[PDB]
Amino acid sequence: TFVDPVHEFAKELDATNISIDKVVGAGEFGEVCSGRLKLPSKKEISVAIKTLKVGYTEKQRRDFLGEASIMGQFDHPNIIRLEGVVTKSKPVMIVTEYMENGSLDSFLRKHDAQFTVIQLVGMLRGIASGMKYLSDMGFVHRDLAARNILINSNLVCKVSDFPIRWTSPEAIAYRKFTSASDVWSYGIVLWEVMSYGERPYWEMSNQDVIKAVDEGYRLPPPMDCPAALYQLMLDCWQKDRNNRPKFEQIVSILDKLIRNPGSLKIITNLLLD
Repeated sequence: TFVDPVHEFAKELDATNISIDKVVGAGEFGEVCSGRLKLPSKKEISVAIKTLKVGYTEKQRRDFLGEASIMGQFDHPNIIRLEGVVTKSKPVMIVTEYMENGSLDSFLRKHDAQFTVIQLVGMLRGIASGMKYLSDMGFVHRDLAARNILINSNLVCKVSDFPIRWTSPEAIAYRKFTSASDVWSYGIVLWEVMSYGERPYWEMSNQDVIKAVDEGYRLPPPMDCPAALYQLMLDCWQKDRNNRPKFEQIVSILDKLIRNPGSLKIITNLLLD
């Protein structure tokens, strides 16, 4: 079980063991970079590093480290791993799993139509597995989107980041956030992946995204989308949250498609469903 919140769930790292190799850019609370971490066993691994800006407010420190207090509760191959934090020296740091290929949406946009359907299904299965664990822990993510999934050198996708286009109708209507609203979001991620990082609902007015979805309109099948995967999207997007599949069912559906890849050969403006 997830507990709503830092040293209970995060290792305090010795800064001597951290080296910075590359500055990536600015983040919400400070800089973002990558480098190397020397583990207690002397093994050296690549890591993502983010720092808290100099002259931070106490609120900024709390919100920054709050990420680590959440992330550190999870240990799963499809959830970004927290290596630890540095708080006893400044700048304050959060050190996480290095993901060579960055955010999934931007990665797929660079590779439009360049992966096999089985490669894409593997990415999607990883995301679903991570979400099955999060939901098993009672954690509702509320921001599940391809931009919040990171992808490593071997194309393994992992949930990271601990709005309207990704949010279920009931969560928009009255803030009813449940694991079933995360399943809705997963359906949107599924569309994002099969579309190679197209923006869900493009740049439709937010009011129109809300109204169209409420009226029963759904995102159309991506080009060359397997029927099985478009149906899975529609199932994730059921108006009645009780009729959406559970994450365990989504994982099982994708596993069957991986086991029977011939199934993917059956191929399927908003569409009224």
